[PDB]
Amino acid sequence: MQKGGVIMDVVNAEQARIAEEAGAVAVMALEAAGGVARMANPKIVEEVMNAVSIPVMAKARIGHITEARVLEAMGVDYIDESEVLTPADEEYHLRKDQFTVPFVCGCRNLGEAARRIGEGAAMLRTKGEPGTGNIVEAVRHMRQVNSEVSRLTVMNDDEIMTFAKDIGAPYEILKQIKDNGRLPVVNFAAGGVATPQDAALMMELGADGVFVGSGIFKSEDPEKFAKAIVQATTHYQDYELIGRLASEL
Amino acid sequence: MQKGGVIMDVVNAEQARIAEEAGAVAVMALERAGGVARMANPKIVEEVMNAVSIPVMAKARIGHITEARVLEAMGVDYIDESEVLTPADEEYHLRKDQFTVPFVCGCRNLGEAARRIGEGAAMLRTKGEPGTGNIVEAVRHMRQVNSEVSRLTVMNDDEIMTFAKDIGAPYEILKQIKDNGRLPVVNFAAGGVATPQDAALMMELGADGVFVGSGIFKSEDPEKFAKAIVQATTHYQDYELIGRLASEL
Amino acid sequence: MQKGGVIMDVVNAEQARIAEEAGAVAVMALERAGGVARMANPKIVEEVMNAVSIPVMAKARIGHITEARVLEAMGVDYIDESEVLTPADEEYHLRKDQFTVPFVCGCRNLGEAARRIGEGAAMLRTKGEPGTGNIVEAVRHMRQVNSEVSRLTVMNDDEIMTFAKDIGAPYEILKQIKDNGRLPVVNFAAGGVATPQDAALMMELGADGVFVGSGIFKSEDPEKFAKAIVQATTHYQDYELIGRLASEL
Amino acid sequence: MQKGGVIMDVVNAEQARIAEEAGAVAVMALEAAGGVARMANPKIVEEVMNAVSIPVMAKARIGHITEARVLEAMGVDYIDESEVLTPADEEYHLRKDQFTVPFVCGCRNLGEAARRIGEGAAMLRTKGEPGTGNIVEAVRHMRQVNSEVSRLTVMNDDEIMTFAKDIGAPYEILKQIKDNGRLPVVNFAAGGVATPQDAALMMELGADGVFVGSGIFKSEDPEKFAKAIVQATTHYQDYELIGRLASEL
Amino acid sequence: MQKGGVIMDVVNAEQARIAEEAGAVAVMALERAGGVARMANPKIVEEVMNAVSIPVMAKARIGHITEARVLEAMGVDYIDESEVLTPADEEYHLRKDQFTVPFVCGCRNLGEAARRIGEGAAMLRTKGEPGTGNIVEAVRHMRQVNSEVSRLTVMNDDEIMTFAKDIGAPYEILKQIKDNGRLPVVNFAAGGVATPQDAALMMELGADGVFVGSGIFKSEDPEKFAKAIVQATTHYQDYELIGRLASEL
Ligand SMILES: [Cl-]
Ligand SMILES: [Cl-]
Repeated sequence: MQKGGVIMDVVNAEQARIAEEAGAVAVMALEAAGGVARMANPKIVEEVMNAVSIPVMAKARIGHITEARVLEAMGVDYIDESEVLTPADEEYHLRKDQFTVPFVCGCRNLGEAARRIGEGAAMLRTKGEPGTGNIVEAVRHMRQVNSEVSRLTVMNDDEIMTFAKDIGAPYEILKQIKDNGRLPVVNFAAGGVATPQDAALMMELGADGVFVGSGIFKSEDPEKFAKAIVQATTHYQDYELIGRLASEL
Repeated sequence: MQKGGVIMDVVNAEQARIAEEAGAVAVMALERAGGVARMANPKIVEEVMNAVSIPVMAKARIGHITEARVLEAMGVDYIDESEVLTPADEEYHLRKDQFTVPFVCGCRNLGEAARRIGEGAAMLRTKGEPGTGNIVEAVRHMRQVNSEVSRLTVMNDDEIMTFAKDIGAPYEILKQIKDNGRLPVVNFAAGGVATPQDAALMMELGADGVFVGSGIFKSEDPEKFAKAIVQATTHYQDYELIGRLASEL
Repeated sequence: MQKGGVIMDVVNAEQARIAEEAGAVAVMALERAGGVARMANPKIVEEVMNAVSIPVMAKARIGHITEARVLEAMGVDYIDESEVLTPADEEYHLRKDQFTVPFVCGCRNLGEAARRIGEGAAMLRTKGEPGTGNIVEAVRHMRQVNSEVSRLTVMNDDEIMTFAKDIGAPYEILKQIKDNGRLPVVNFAAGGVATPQDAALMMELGADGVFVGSGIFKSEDPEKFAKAIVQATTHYQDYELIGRLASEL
Repeated sequence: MQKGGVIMDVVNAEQARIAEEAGAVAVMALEAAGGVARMANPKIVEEVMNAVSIPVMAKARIGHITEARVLEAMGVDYIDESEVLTPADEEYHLRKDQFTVPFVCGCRNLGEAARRIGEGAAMLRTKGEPGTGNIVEAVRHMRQVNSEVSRLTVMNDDEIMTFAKDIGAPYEILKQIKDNGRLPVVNFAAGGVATPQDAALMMELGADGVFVGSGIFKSEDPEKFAKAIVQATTHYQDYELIGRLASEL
Repeated sequence: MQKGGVIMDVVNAEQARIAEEAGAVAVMALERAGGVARMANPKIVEEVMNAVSIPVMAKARIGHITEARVLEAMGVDYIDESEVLTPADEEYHLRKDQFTVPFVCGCRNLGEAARRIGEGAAMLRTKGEPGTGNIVEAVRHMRQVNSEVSRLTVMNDDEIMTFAKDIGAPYEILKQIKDNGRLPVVNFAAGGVATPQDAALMMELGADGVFVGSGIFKSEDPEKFAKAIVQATTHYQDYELIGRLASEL
């Protein structure tokens, strides 16, 4: 879809323009801790869409059918059934396959990833620890999903079903993963990316892109931090450029 | 009995008038950690009744026979044996069949629903989490009741009795539910409805109506907010109209 | 329905004739650690029916619809869904209301009694400890049912529902028991009756009749023993006659 | 496949001929308690196949690839990955989809049934308690599978995935069951069928046929018992004929 | 090192000759609740060596340095530090790298396999359940080792050390296994092989050979049975030939 890029969380049109100028592959509209966290007001989403030409994403509460249907009616590119917001259903997720708009979901293991894909998700990402600035949770989630997938690619067929039963995964999804040799969708790194070295590390661990952001607007030079993150996600093994960019922050 | 409507909590005559002008099917008279919560003063109920022509409802403490009989003598349309008030009897509910006025009660599963119906309740609603603005508990209760009813409609006869024994439901009530194919009374959504998307979501889950709290008057434009809630409860699948209405809140 | 009588377990035509001559109100056809206990062969039931003019009863495994339907097609008077046989369904009993022949079931408390009645049982009896000769369990079950019924007859209405919820009884059945002032069906004593004093004691506790096992034919004079059991079940307070009859055993 | 019939376990050519004369839809070749229970000698299977024209089945140890491949090379119609035999793999079942011969497996719940179907089973049956003559286990397994399937046919889509996760079932199998309205394969009753009334009961509970046998050869008139079981499996609601046939055993 | 062969347990010269005539790649000298199991008498080992030209193996107690050194001085080809004998050291195994003769050891997982290899073992085999005739434990051990090796071959480098730390394996041994892509020594199947189908199944699971116990001589035709075992271990996918050979046993 949009592999190799950086996704930023914007709060107005100015931050969206700064993101487009920095080289972000997509934007995420959002309005922070306390109370109930619901979807953003449609005016903010419409402003974010009118501000940039890059695809704009919006978050919806888990299991909230109406929020996702409203974001779909608005013409949003992708919808993020985000656990960042206060969930709406603590038992059942959205049946994203019944939707026209593609969906991105969070996961921490191959079981969660397979359950989200079977529910109709088009894109995946790590849950991480959003708002903490700590990359350890995203690292753990990425490494767990990748190790389980590597096991599944070289697992004996006779042992696949049991494996699913042990991790709560749909059998057909695991068979598809084994036949294709990798995840059928892209898996991004989200929650915890604070420095461009964090984005480079997540891309070195085998991520298909960086999803976290929001904090880039808090720096003394927000545009500089955004450009540094975007340039560190791409060509993540050029350490000299990474150090040079980090020196100017 | 008047399914598909919106019921609002009012505290004075002005709120009752505003709710009537918004298009609410009925009103609920209320007074206000909060100490002991009892029934409202009869003067406030009389004011609410004289303010609007729509049916007026009043809350009574659980198991408080005298409060309910007084509200019946006052001429209220429906009485809510509401757990939101400090209960008066923590072991037995009132014998609603021995009353002349209809009753609405809260429930979280088919067992509680059947226990309330067997006692003579004329209406049901989810308990939810009142005052929290989170529709999680209402969603959970509605889904649980709907799932147990779906079980009961297509269940073998030999397995009905034990089912009642396992859920504390009256046997004849469960047999009637199986024979009719649905609940004998309407089931509304209550506690947690914060946005028009929440009302549309509760109606999408199969509710027969929504109960709005006092937060509807907390908006900058309470009249517009109440109108949006009403217009979203009706035609709950028109997601474009829901998004348009929410853009103005 | 024929209250105050004695029911005897017979295995052939001679035993049925001897029980008829003793004055038993009905007979029970039987075949025999004992492996699996199923219904008796239809030939033995037909022999028992052709041997005596009194009503003949046959036992069926719990939840075994086919055994009960076969016994109904054979023309049996009553069917005993007896736990003394190896049960066929350990979760659900047969829907006795959907049958044409009346049923007698075992019970140890008002909850089991009400569950059996709600399923359509026409008669009740204590489970006891069959084959032990000890009337302890029959006494216990009879006293428990009588105590719970005495509670229910003089209990407040508001406390009925919870009571059902606490004992697994159908609400309408408990309401009917409260309104009528007694059990809707007769309750017999079964399992443990060894001496005529045991039958007189079960009748003193408020039973509507006694079920005699196979030990009645184990005496040196089986006819005299059966006659003593019958003469003690009737006029159970004539202690001098009971002692006289027991002196000859 | 072969719905409505009775399957018998034969040990030689004479019992297979008696089964074919009785009206069995298929035969099961077998050679009993103690030690290790493996597949039968190929000579016995070849004799059973040469004795009758009805399809012949053979049992293989669970997870034993070579035993099933040998039975497939022999030209056996169906293979029974039977838990009756001492298992060969206590973790992983055979991938029956990779086979040409159709497979029949045992199950006790919708989870096991879905795991067996996803593994490539063409036919199902209850595990029961083989060799005990007690129908209670088959009754429990049949009722559990049927109740879970009835739930699944009327379950909300948004709740399906979670349901699978709760029972360890493949998501696609459950979706297929919901879309078709029933199990995609036939579900037979096995283990415990001792009397023709047991077969009639299993068919009244919603089974697609009777699978248990073996014991029919132990009666005084084995041919008579076999004919009675075959006639009771078909037209299971003719209770008069069932009683007549049972009277002659 | 001589992969794909069959190793047989012999007790005299006649058994060694019969095993050689059957086509076994090597022989195992043995003597016999059974008290204490020690190494065999040197006279029996010398007899077995003089009887056949194939390589002869002898078992030694675990950690018994002197037994192994004596067997080395006797001129044995391979030594089996077999747990089937009563161990002499329950804490430490012998330093096989300090010996001149090659060693074969038992294992149940990659941890035990790596611990044995690091100590200098030249060959591996499953522990199984010797004397039971049940291939369950051999299947389990083989599948566990194969699964852990499949994990290790496609595992990230950063995750290797911890993996060793979590399984008690030497780090350099695991690195060598990852670099070579397979085990550094052959892994045989042992303990539980009862039928030629069992040998074919162990070879299908990826074993490098089978260890036959003493039951091969318990058949009515021991020579035919041993020939069938050998002919099934080789070309283990020719299921028609396996069935034909088994038909004669
Ligand atoms: Cl917070
Ligand atoms: Cl045994």
